[PDB]
Amino acid sequence: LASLPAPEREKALFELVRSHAAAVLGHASAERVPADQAFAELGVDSLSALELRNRLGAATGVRLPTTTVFDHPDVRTLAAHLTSELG
Amino acid sequence: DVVMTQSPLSLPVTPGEPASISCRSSQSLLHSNGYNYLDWYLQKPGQSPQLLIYLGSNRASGVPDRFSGSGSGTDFTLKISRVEAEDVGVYYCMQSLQTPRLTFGPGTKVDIKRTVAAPSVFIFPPSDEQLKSGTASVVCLLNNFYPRGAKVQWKVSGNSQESVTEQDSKDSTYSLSSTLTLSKADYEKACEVTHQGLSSPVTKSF
Amino acid sequence: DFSRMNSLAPDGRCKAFSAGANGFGMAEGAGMLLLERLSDARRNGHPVLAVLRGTAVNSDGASNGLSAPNGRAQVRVIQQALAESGLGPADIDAVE
Amino acid sequence: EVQLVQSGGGLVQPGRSLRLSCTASGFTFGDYAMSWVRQAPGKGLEWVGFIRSKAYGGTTEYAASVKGRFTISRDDSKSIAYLQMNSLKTEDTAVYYCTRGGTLFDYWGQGTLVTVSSASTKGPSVFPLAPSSAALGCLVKDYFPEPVTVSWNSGALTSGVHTFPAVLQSSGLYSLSSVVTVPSTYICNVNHKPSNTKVDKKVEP
Repeated sequence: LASLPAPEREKALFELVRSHAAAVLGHASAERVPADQAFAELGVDSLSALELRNRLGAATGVRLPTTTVFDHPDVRTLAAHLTSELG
Repeated sequence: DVVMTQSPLSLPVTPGEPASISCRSSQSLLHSNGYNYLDWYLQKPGQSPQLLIYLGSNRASGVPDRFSGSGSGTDFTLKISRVEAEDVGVYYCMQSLQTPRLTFGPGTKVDIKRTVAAPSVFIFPPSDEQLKSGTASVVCLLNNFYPRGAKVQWKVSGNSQESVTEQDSKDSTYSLSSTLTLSKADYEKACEVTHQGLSSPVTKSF
Repeated sequence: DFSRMNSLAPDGRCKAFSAGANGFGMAEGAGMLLLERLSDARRNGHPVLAVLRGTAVNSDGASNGLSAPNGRAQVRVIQQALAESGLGPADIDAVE
Repeated sequence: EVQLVQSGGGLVQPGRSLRLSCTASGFTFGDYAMSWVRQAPGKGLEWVGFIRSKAYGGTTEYAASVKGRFTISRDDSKSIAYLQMNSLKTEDTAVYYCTRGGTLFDYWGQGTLVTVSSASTKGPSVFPLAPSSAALGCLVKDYFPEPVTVSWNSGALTSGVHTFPAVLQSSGLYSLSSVVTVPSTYICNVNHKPSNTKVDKKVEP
């Protein structure tokens, strides 16, 4: 986890969430995944959502809610919530 | 003579429940052709009546087969198989053996059936600015009562009118407005109901 | 594969409508019915054990997942088979 | 398909003539005998009369209360059924219907609200309802004709609202009593469209 070293603690966590999203969706090209698209139009189903939240809770060491995919429908919203959940 | 054709009123029917409305007939309506000559009409509140069942048992097109029908030489029975929320209104026992049909029948008050409630007798003295305006209208309001089989007395009657709404949906009760239009002097000379929701009259005055 | 999205029970029991629900109690089996119209097995003398008044098929539509069930699509399959059989919510005594 | 849309509503005094037309579309007009039905507000129907088909010829039979007053005609080439009102009076204030048969009223027109009243178009005498100690209401005494909507809290409160039906006085006017039932300082507004008499009211016990 980034120790609030710079305001980039925001963009680095955003990129980390995007990387785990591109590794959970089967995107071999982890380059770009629609950020404005919801977690229901990108094929993020029960399996994808669960293992994505496990990846985020392991890399960032957090405890995401079970309904996190529904709480934050967008990768932008999920990244904002995770970066805001520091303390 | 005119055949007497009247259909029992106060018909409480609840959604998902089978009911049965019968009719009376003095002179036989089973004509020599072997077919009864009565009709079954439904006046939908706020819409036009509809042809349900003709010749005693034959049903019309457009209306679903839920309206089943039969009867004897004099006694008839419309077997409404089932009532849903749209099946509310006035059913008519119009016969068809003697034109003129000037009387369609008092009609049957088909109502969403529910247990008996307590009528809220609310006496309301008229406003004083009405009393200086030239009239006087004391209203004995009845709200949330079913069935509607009560009239409001005016003691200490004859100047009372009637005003009742039809049933609502989620509460399925009735509301009554007994308006006692009055004059100037007689204001300083009580209302009670006899609804089956209670037994003893409840006397409250202005 | 049913185990891969974690939709199964580690004991094989379909704990239906129970606090101990874990998922499917996946089993294997069969079942097969001989059907005929009610006024076709009575004139032929064939035994009549039960009658299917009405049936309906209704997709879940745009649910929250392929395997995810729809809460407002089952109501329409229970009511379509209900408005096709001529029966109602107060007529069915028990529901499998 | 079949339609029997009507036309010819209005507001008249006792003693003048009114028009009622029954538009026929979708069928052969000369086959069925056109009939006319009158519906008193909120209570029992009363039948007016019918004309027999010109193939039958026959006569025009009317109700006992409209002898020498109403006449009914029919035509195929232009396909309109007529109910002619002459020497109208108070009872004629009702919604008339056009029925598709002398004995079998299988179809039913939507209904024209024919009103024969002696009143004139003026604003209502909105008179409140001081609660005894409960429900709060307000009357709509003395208005004419009958378009009306009475809301509470200016269309904000909708639970417990009971828009009571029109009340027919002998003076030709109307009275409405919209009352809400909720423990408490409420607003009731009545809008008479023809006259633009928009009355707002505050009520206290």
